[PDB]
Amino acid sequence: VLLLDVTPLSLGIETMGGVMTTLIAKNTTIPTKHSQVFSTAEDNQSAVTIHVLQGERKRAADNKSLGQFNLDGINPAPRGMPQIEVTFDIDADGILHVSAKDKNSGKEQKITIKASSGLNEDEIQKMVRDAEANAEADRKFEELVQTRNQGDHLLHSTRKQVEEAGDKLPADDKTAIESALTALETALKGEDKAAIEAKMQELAQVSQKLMEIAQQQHA
Amino acid sequence: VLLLDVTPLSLGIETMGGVMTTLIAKNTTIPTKHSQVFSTAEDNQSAVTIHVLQGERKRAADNKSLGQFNLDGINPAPRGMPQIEVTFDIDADGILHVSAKDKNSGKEQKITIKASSGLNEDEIQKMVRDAEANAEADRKFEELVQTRNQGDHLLHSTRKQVEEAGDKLPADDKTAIESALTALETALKGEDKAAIEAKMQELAQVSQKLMEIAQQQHA
Amino acid sequence: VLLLDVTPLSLGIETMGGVMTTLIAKNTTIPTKHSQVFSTAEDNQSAVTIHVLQGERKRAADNKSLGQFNLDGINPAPRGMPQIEVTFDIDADGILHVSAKDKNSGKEQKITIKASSGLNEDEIQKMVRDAEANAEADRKFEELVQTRNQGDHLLHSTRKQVEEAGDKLPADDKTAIESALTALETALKGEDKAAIEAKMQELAQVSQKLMEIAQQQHA
Amino acid sequence: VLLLDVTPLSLGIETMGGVMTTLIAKNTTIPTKHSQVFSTAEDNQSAVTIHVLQGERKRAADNKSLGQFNLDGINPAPRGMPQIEVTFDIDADGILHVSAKDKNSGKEQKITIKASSGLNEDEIQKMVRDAEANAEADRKFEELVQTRNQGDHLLHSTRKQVEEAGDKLPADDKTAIESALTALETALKGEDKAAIEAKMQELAQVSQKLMEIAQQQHA
Amino acid sequence: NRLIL
Amino acid sequence: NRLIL
Amino acid sequence: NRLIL
Amino acid sequence: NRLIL
Repeated sequence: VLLLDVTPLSLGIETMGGVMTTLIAKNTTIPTKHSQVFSTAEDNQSAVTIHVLQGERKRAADNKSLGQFNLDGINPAPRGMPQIEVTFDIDADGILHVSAKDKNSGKEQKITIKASSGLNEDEIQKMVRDAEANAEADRKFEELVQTRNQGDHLLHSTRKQVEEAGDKLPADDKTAIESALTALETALKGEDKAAIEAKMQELAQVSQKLMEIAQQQHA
Repeated sequence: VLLLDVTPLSLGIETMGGVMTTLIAKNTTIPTKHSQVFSTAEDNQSAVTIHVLQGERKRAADNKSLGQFNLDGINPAPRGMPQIEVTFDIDADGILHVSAKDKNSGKEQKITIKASSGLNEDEIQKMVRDAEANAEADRKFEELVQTRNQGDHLLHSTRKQVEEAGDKLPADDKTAIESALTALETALKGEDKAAIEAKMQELAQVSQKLMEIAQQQHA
Repeated sequence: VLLLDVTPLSLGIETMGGVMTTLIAKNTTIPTKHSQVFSTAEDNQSAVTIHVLQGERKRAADNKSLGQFNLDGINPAPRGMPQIEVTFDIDADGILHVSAKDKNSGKEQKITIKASSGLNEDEIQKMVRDAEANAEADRKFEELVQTRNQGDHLLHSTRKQVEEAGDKLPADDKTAIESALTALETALKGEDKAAIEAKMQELAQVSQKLMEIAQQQHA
Repeated sequence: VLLLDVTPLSLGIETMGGVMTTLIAKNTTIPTKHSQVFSTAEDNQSAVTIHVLQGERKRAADNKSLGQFNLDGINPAPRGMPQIEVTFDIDADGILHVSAKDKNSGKEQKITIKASSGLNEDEIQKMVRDAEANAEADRKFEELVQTRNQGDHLLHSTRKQVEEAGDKLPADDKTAIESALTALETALKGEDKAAIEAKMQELAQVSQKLMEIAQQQHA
Repeated sequence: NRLIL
Repeated sequence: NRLIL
Repeated sequence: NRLIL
Repeated sequence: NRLIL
């Protein structure tokens, strides 16, 4: 062949933290179909928003938005349990079909994005060199989102484990733990990675008895 | 400058699934220091093994092993709660210092890897073109490890939620759920992504009442 | 656009020394049209062979041969004077049209190479990593061809200047120069760059009077 | 090794047309030593200016100037005959030694450029993305310089061949040829590739009898 | 409405 | 003894 | 039959 | 003072 059809830019979706998660990498030959399974961010979440992105930046907002759609009717469940399979399918004609399917209900929604959508050749070149000019700032952004997500995991899981502990937890411990979750929740709203890390560390330092109870509960 | 000191290959650690997780990317200018926070894979895990890797392959075993060491004395806790901060620090002399610190105890262990370690120039070139020859097989490996890890999450969380449910869970539901966890556990020992996905889907289809109970419990 | 048509491999022609000279670089977006003007290697050359190549290697023989054709009817002239314009034109359908036009006569020949020709995706990947595995051996090959071509230039020009000099050239000088051209001609048939360089240097060392005569002749 | 010393940017010299000719490619591991042999642009040229450059742009002026020096004492000779060997040698300490040696005289001059010279890390990144933003404009520049150089070759060689022809050349032919060299000389001072090409073509169209004479003269 | 990995 | 992200 | 640059 | 290839 003298020619190939390739994706000039990565394609994916926005996930928690405002990050672009890639489903089809830059320079993949088409046709191609890739899938990954995602889940919900909150307890009792009834819907997910699939925000489709084109580009090479780690921040969703710095990539080109190809569309969005919602999948509703997710049944009540703890965060992280539902399985929402997202498939990106680019056919021989260069048309992108994005679908999200809830594997519990079998419910599905799609967006179709015609071959002409997204960034033109001048923006494509601008995008590739911006991703390169910014590899460092994007890395620091990725590390901050990762920290924030781990802190949100620690916040939520520790709250669930305080509740399952009930009176097994000594009152001194619960006071220390609860003041530290308040401090973590507050830090999570900011942009200071070391402050988040500091509040996570304080929670680990005051939660050793809680950790022991929760381990024993399922041991 | 007419010259730079750069890393010729990515450096990181082995994480769950046998995957290389990168701490310092290929062609980073040194000196440099990067950190990320990891956690335990099992309830009541008392130690972590830090296996240091050099290379560009997704499978840990396909990269060059620079050393390993253990951090012990992790206090009892549910999987995923402990915070084990791993820092990769390459100084002006090209020496790599890897440390793992448990943020609850403040306990730390290190490995030091002298500048001469790892792959020579001929293996470095071989590595970069092997990573390129294998971008596809490595992607499929990454997707399988991700599926297996999500299945292990579903297995473990669902078992914990059956226990917290106790008699709130109808007997028909518990029978369906328990047969499906057995099936998932078995599939997790294999290499067949679609079989794992199939057993995860069956669990989602039979767990809708359990999901509702667990959501309510903390609502 | 979600998609681009790009050339997966460089396209060009074989030039003197057995080297691939690129007309359209790897990853150029099509349609595209590029031209360059070439000339003859020998005095009184009446034809040129256009050998079309696909790939990234410096040696013509290590690339994929897409075809060849000849352009005849070049009128008698010293080497390097005729102007043979070679154009590579890839249209919207991925078809490559190669033409060679003699600008003196306006004579033209073409080859058309359908979009399906050349290397398949597996060979394309093999080619890109072979070019990478061999960047050094290809560089040394390029430097040898360059040396050999400069030696052939020196041989031919010096012979023409001995003839224009006639009796202006002292007999001692002509003996030294002629023995050195014989030695250069012989070295040109081999593969030893330093031997070619050695014979070129000997010619420069013995030709200083000839150089002065030839300069004066046109001064 | 955990580390390599590599060149972050190509290094070379300015050649005719204001182009950067690379002696040591970007990302070459040091120490390294490369040489190439260059020649003079004009008849009776007595000196060459070696202008040392760092960067990835095709126009010399768009790269970073590391220094310049002259080599004098080139003995009188037709353009393109002298052999001036230029060597770029970067030692274990990252110091660049550039030398130019005339192989006829054995005369040599050097410049030494300490490891700290040239572009800092911020300019290095700017350079690599500018070379990428401008791959097209740089290509067109390269093609123009190539055209201009071929036109200057045609101008100079044709003038030398008119002189060697003397009265063998019919008066009609010489009038046509001389008006066309004047037109080519003028076009060579501009920036219009197609105008240069047009004047070169007119010379080829009117020089067919001259070409035949010059071929016969050495046949 | 966010999704997680 | 594994680690997770 | 070769070509030169 | 230029150089050529």
